[PDB]
Amino acid sequence: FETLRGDERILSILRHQNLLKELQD
Repeated sequence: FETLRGDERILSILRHQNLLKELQD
């Protein structure tokens, strides 16, 4: 059972941001 919270979309977007971020801070 998947917990449909909606936040999973943000998770995957942030995961995408993590892939886009190929530079350090």
